[PDB]
Amino acid sequence: IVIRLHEEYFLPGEVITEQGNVVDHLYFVCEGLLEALVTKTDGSEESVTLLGPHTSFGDISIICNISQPFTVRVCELCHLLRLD
Amino acid sequence: GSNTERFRDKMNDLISFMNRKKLGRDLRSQITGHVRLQYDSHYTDTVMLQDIPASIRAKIAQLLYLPYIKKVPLFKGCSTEFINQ
Amino acid sequence: IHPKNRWYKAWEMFILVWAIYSSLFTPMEFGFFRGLPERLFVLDIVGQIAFLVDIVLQFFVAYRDTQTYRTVYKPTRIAFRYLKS
Repeated sequence: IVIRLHEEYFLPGEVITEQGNVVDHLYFVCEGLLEALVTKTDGSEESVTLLGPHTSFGDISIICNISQPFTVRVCELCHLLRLD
Repeated sequence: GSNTERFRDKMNDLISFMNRKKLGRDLRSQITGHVRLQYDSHYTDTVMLQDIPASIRAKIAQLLYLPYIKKVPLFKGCSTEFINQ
Repeated sequence: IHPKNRWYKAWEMFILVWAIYSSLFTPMEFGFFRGLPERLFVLDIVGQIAFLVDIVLQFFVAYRDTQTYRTVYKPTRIAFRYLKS
């Protein structure tokens, strides 16, 4: 998995993964902080987890074989490693 | 230089090649139109749009191409989530 | 204060004008004048006070780090960088 990886930097305000669309790349967080966000059935977005250190998201979609449980938007400049 | 220079260079070389052999004005027209299209800003759009993460490209696509793909009859699955996919 | 603040930008333009004037005038004061005629007192005084005001504002303006690309607001760190450079 390491020999096939790429890094990327996202400025605040961006969205890395939307809950609606299926995952195609899962991102391992190595620096920065970012927030997990399930589209709330109330008509809003609420807040779940603040994934800052040595954490990944999108894998649970690759295991459950369903759509992304949470939309994930950035918080600050984050050094993310990405695998398809 | 600039793209307006690459166009003119390629066209000058063609013109040399074509008039050297006395080809013909109709194929001259086809040739000129062809080079005109591949030497404009429109023929590199998919080329530069290769490094934008994907997230922003997603919004550019959903802002530009959405009505075109939505107006096709084949796609009557009615799931606009499937359509945005 | 972050650098993108409007008033800091206007002050930066003002201090740029004063810096241009001082850079153009200092060789001419050094060469053609030994001492100065008394008619040029207030000019030098106000120039020096303007650059002292520049020194303080600078003691307080924040910046952006280069290695981490994260903006740094640590007042001790901005003071240390200003002392260093």
